[PDB]
Amino acid sequence: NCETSCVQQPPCFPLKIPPNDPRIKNQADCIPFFRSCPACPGSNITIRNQINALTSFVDASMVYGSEEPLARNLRNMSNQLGLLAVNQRFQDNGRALLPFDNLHDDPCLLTNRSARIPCFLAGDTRSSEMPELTSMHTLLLREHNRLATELKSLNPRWDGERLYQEARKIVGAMVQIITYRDYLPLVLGPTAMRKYLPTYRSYNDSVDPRIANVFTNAFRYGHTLIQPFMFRLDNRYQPMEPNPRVPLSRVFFASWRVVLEGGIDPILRGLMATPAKLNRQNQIAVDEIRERLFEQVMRIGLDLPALNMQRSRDHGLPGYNAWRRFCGLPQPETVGQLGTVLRNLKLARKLMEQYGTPNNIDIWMGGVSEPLKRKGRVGPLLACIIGTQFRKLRDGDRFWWENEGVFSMQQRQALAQISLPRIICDNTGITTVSKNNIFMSNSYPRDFVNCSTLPALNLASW
Amino acid sequence: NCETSCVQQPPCFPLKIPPNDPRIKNQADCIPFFRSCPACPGSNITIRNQINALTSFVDASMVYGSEEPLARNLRNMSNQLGLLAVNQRFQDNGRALLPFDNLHDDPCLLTNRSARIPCFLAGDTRSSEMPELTSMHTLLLREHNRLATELKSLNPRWDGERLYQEARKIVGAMVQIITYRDYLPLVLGPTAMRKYLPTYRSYNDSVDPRIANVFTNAFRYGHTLIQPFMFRLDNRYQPMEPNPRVPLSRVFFASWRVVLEGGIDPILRGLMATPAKLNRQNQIAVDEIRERLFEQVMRIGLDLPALNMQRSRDHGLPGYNAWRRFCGLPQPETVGQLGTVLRNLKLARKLMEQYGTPNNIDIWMGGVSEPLKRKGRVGPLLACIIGTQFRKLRDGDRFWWENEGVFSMQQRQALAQISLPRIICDNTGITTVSKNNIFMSNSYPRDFVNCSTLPALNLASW
Amino acid sequence: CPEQDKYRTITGMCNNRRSPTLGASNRAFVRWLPAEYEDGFSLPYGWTPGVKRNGFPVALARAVSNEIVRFPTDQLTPDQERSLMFMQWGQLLDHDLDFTPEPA
Amino acid sequence: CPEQDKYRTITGMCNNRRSPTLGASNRAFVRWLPAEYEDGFSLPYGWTPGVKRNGFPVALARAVSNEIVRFPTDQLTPDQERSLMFMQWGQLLDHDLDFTPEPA
Ligand code: HEM
Ligand code: HEM
Ligand SMILES: *[C@@H]1O[C@H](CO)[C@@H](O[C@@H]2O[C@H](CO)[C@@H](O)[C@H](O)[C@H]2NC(C)=O)[C@H](O)[C@H]1NC(C)=O
Ligand SMILES: *[C@@H]1O[C@H](CO)[C@@H](O[C@@H]2O[C@H](CO)[C@@H](O)[C@H](O)[C@H]2NC(C)=O)[C@H](O)[C@H]1NC(C)=O
Ligand SMILES: *[C@@H]1O[C@H](CO)[C@@H](O[C@@H]2O[C@H](CO)[C@@H](O)[C@H](O)[C@H]2NC(C)=O)[C@H](O)[C@H]1NC(C)=O
Ligand SMILES: *[C@@H]1O[C@H](CO)[C@@H](O[C@@H]2O[C@H](CO)[C@@H](O)[C@H](O)[C@H]2NC(C)=O)[C@H](O)[C@H]1NC(C)=O
Ligand SMILES: *[C@@H]1O[C@H](CO)[C@@H](O[C@@H]2O[C@H](CO)[C@@H](O)[C@H](O)[C@H]2NC(C)=O)[C@H](O)[C@H]1NC(C)=O
Ligand SMILES: *[C@H]1O[C@H](CO)[C@@H](O[C@@H]2O[C@H](CO)[C@@H](O)[C@H](O)[C@H]2NC(C)=O)[C@H](O)[C@H]1NC(C)=O
Ligand SMILES: [Ca+2]
Ligand SMILES: [Ca+2]
Repeated sequence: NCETSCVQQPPCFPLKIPPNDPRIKNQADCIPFFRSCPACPGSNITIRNQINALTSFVDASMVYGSEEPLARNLRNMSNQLGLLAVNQRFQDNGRALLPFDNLHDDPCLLTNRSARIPCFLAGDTRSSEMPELTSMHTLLLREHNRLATELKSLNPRWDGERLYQEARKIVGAMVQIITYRDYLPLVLGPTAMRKYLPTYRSYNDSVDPRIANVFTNAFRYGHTLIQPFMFRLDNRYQPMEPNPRVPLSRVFFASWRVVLEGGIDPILRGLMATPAKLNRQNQIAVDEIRERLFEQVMRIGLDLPALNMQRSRDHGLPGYNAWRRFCGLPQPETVGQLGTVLRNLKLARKLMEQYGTPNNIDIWMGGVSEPLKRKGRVGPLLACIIGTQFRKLRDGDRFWWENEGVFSMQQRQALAQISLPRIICDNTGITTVSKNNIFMSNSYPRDFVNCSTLPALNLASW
Repeated sequence: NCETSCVQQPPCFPLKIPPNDPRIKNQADCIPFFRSCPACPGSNITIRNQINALTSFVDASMVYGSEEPLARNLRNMSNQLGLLAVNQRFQDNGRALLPFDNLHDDPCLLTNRSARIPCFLAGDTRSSEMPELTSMHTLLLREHNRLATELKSLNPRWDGERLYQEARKIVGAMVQIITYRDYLPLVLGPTAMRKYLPTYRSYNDSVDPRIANVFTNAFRYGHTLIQPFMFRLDNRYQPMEPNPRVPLSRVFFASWRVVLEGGIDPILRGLMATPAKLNRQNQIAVDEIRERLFEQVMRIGLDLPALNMQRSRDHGLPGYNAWRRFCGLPQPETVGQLGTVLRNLKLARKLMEQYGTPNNIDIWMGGVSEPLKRKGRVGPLLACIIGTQFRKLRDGDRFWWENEGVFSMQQRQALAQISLPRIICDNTGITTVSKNNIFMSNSYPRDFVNCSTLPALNLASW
Repeated sequence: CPEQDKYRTITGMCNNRRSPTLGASNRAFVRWLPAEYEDGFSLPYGWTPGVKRNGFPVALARAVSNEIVRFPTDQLTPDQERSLMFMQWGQLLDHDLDFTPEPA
Repeated sequence: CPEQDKYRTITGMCNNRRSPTLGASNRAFVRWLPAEYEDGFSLPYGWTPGVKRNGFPVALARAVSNEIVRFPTDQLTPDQERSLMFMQWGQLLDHDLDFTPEPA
């Protein structure tokens, strides 16, 4: 049991501990870590590789599913209405809520032992990690219910699947089109953007749309953005005093909070009007996840950063230089070469105490610790690395919204003017969303707007 | 069993015949095919890849071996004399022959029920294919027992492993140096070479030294170089008389031919005096190997170029427009475009009916049918495809003689004086040899020189 | 793969026509650089003790977090130009793209 | 992986001090372009019938060998610029780089 033993054997590969750990005061203790399932059971002559359970393509997998069984498991088929399945036992206020996974080991049952809330049932196996992730799966869920209900108004004679599939496309676009129009530019960087992501042109039959085993690590650059609290705001956009700011340690897996604690908006309203923590070389990851990752549920509490560094190892990714090399980027050989590259005489200095040579830094550290891109939120390595994967994901993909055969010229026009705030206004119960680039806006009075000064989708062409 | 059987069933993947075969006149027959062994038996997510038993390095594996039970078994371990084990009892003219293999299904024995000449044991499992191929293995077997010797003359206290190991180096070195200098540039072009083999700055720990699945098929371009018979000449270089030209068919797996019919010399040379075959779109490959491949040892004789395309489907390689694209070259998507490319309306209209789309033609096909490159003998596909693999074995091999820590400067100096002709001089009974760039001089009044007009080594420098 | 598609497949299968398997479900990860294990084939560096990566010992994960990452949770700097939904699209997006199974 | 090799390995286990397995013996092939199978992961393109490669019926290999390969052995053409030793180093070379097994 690698959630309970500390023996370095089989399935396990445990995080042992330094004798001078703030938290863990026993050298015989660890942090519970299993190993990523191989692509070929039975090492012989094939180098081990891990597997991707989900789909590369930017499909709205997290909504719909990844495999046949679960997909059909997530729908109302006691109808031809073409809808997603939703909770028959609890309501938002009137709005839907996700169904409940049926697990023999429910962990969201562990937050509150005095409330029956198992965890939501979604496209993804981890919709409950955080109550806000869930708020999103609950929002996009609403749109393929909203849209199918509306698509039934225009094309009445449409079947049940047609009504659902077609709805699917409308959402896969909502996600794709934001990621690419309102997310990359910003994680990305005005400069890196014109390189990793030039403008669309056609579809490359020959573009590995597959997601690379590194991005699996390089995309975790995000952990550095988390805030140690879960913020709920009313709809005077003020501290929602059931209780407005809760430590992130006592929310992990807590659906109860979502269902009994006030609904999905008070959350959505915090994601929008409270700043995102910013990464600095002095402030990498906050403790609520460095020492309190899942405890209200697990044995001892985990160290994300640390958990990131070991998969590093379990998924035989090479280090911070192969990568650097791998991206026409110079490769620091020395503390000075480093101090210079990083623009840090300290960090570089510190990284070298840990690692002998940069040749050996686990990606995540070198990645989250290089200086931020000009107007970005990522450095060149990640930058390069991260954009080099969203590029293929675009040209690779046969069902890219902008590909010739998918969405007619009008549909396209239409699609082009959707926005995430409008999605948020359409299916939530809030009235003043954020103005453009919610990824960017975040102050109340101002760097926001009302929900009418907002366009609308037009299904007139569908 | 796939030799005696035609079902489409597992180990097998047979070659159905067509309506109007020349050799094979019955639509219920097939030339046999055992498919290639997977890297993961019992996989359902792994994309099928095949194994490579050998070493990609230009180590001299075919002489030394690539597995270490084998290997130990080729050295003679009685003395401390570092030495390749020789034929216990059946020798040349007092010059070594290869050992004998111990095999449960010795094909080379099926050639002359009467004589006992089994397959020769050595580096590669298939050195008995052509008596003209075994002969080289002998020659390399030789320089090894020889260098070892003379080194024993320049350094005594030097043990066995060391006298052999040093000798082994000297060899893989000869084969490297001679393949990068006097063979490749004639089998690739001048240019290709300037686009593929730039000079050797140094070794790159980040170059992928392994063998590409495709090269596997691209290297068989040479199948078009082969000549209908086996020529063996007398010390005067004319028509040699046990019997001059033996058709390539009574030679497959013909060890007796070497032992009994008349030395390694008569072939080793005459190999040296006979113009290689020349490829052209009206003489792709021939019947001696189209319709007689291994037939005195098999049930029906394979069709070479056919196992080739079929071996290609096996590997699961992409067609001719992918690689056309992988290399930076144009991708004709029309018969019209096709002639433009292989300057041959006639074959384009041909290829196009075989295959519908130029995009589905087998690399072999596409490969071999491209016009030869100027001064070379490979298409722009194959030049690219052969030029790049070679570029990497060199740059991704820490044991390439030119690396700066393998052999000393000093060592290297005479080391670049080694020429095959001398190799085939010191080790054989032959006097008069063909001049520098053995590969490029068929002619014989002169197109040859004597054995004094050729330098030697300087183990001195050892 | 069909002879012709309005909608995507769920397991993401015939997307690409030459390699039906590309960017699909319960399929292997791609490799942009050869793997770097201790064995050479299948054992995480940071596995045997006494094993070194390139010439140096291998750090400990709980070890470097302790050093490079631990920061006084109250010195937090709020990124004034980005909003918390920016991080959420991050998690959600990631979840659309990858997942790597353990063996419960 | 050892320190100061004066000589090579044999199986090639450690040329790449970083990916030791690399270039080695009895490890699998590399693929510079995805694999194209008829199911997408393991069935020869010409395996099941009526299965088209990419809108076209997979042509028989005996037949391609016949229609474009065939020739009147009598019209051979001596490569006057190169000798066999050239076609015989091809092998000595192949024979040192690759080899893929079948099962008896
Ligand atoms: C906020 C933006 C985030 C991004 C972009 C992100 C990204 C990633 C990615 C890509 C993975 C590996 C994916 C896989 O193969 O399974 C990962 C792992 C993980 N994340 Fe997140 N993550 C974020 C937030 C969080 C949060 C909020 C938590 C904690 C509440 C967290 C907990 C974890 C855990 C437990 C793992 C597994 C660690 C391991 O096995 O190595 N993540 N995340
Ligand atoms: C002369 C230069 C030659 C070159 C460069 C060459 C190259 C190739 C290559 C690369 C392969 C596959 C390698 C492997 O997977 O192990 C192959 C297969 C084969 N070759 Fe050649 N070869 C040559 C000569 C010959 C000759 C002269 C013969 C017969 C006289 C021959 C008979 C075969 C056979 C029977 C196969 C197996 C067919 C299959 O299933 O793929 N080769 N050779
Ligand atoms: C399937 O769809 C139905 C209809 O939208 C869902 O809700 C019920 O629908 C019927 C008829 O349309 C109404 O009379 C009921 O009042 C509806 N629900 C309730 C609680 O009153 C139904 O819930 C859907 N299936 C799932 C699993 O949610
Ligand atoms: C060693 O070879 C590698 C590959 O041939 C070179 O690495 C590539 O460099 C380009 C820049 O032109 C990068 O965009 C690629 O991502 C790199 N790939 C890899 C695998 O490294 C490398 O530059 C060469 N090293 C030297 C010192 O010349
Ligand atoms: C091992 O080396 C010996 C030494 O050359 C090989 O042949 C013997 O050589 C000695 C010279 O010291 C002769 O006096 C013997 O007569 C040779 N052997 C025979 C059978 O006469 C020996 O052949 C080598 N081992 C193998 C397996 O070839
Ligand atoms: C089969 O192999 C044998 C092996 O010696 C060849 O041997 C010939 O045998 C005859 C009679 O037994 C001798 O008169 C010849 O002198 C041998 N050959 C030579 C060059 O001397 C034999 O020719 C081969 N072919 C057949 C069809 O048996
Ligand atoms: C589709 O993408 C591939 C890869 O991004 C492009 O092909 C590459 O072109 C370079 C330039 O000569 C070659 O060196 C690479 O080897 C190619 N890769 C492959 C996989 O072939 C291709 O040009 C793109 N096609 C189009 C029409 O944009
Ligand atoms: C788990 O859920 C129960 C029920 O929602 C929580 O207790 C509730 O507390 C609120 C606020 O103080 C009261 O309005 C409810 O009436 C309480 N429930 C009951 C059954 O009386 C409980 O606090 C939650 N767990 C924790 C640790 O707070
Ligand atoms: Ca997906
Ligand atoms: Ca070799």
